[PDB]
Amino acid sequence: PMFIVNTNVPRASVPDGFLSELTQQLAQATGKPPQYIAVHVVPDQLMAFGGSSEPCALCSLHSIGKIGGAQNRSYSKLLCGLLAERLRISPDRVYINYYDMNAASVGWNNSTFA
Amino acid sequence: PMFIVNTNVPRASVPDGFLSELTQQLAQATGKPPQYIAVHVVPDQLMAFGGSSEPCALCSLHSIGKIGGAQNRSYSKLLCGLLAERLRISPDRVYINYYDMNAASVGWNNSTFA
Amino acid sequence: PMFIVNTNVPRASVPDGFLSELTQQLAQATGKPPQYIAVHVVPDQLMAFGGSSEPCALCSLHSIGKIGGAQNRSYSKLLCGLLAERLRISPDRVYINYYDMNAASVGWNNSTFA
Repeated sequence: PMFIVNTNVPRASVPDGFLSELTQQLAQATGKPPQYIAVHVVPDQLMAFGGSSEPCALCSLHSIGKIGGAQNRSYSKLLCGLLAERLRISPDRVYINYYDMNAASVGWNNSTFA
Repeated sequence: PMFIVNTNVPRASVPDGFLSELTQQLAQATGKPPQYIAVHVVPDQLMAFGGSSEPCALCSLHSIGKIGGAQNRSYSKLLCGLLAERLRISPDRVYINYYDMNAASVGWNNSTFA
Repeated sequence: PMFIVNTNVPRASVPDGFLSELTQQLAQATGKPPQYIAVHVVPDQLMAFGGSSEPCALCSLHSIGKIGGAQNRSYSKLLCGLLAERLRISPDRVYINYYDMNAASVGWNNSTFA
């Protein structure tokens, strides 16, 4: 899975160990070994949520499988809990787009997950 | 909801108020309360459009409702005028990807819209 | 075609000519007019891959056609090749998402393709 977080929160508020924690949490959550998990955090973004520049985040989770109505509902719970606790962002100022990638459409090591 | 602009134009030339203006124009355009609208602007990006480095833009629009062939045509006129006027970007140097999102695949406030 | 590269490699390591290089080679690989291909590179990113912070890349290739099982496979060799050769990233620490874009859902110059 690939998890990306874009936020207007300044880099300095991102705690030491945040990428480590997202990896471990997401691995336990999707059931995938952590080795396949990529994490990208982008701090200091311009962005606005209701024409308001209060702390917010726009995230996305891509995965070959493990995406679904029930599943995504659990992930919002997990992910929004972390941004709240770790970065102090209100959950209702957080959007997370979920993507169910087809294996043939993910290139990895000079080829794709055929 | 969810509008992103990646551009090589300098940060110093993105007008203050650009985010609010986008917020308002999109609210009108999509008939979605401005409150549901999130906007992200990324200036100073490396990027190139047709081999060339003159100002260019790569945007994407994600909305649960309101996406579709004819509508997208209007979104393009609206978005191209805005970038051309506010950022001095030429309309032929702009791509905008449109994404109709299923409510189950969008998380907000500890849950998803399904 | 639009190609984005997100990597933790320092900006100072992106060789001059990299964007032209990618433009040239993608045009050839996809056989599409180079004047139509945008390239976006983003260095110095907070990324983790398999829990590690060693060099890695999260890329994307959006294209109206020219995308499918086999081609994605060759795009990967070519792309992972370039990245390894210029940015010294190991191909097994590179993910590339392929998005077969639907014309009508891509905006450019005040309208949409098809």
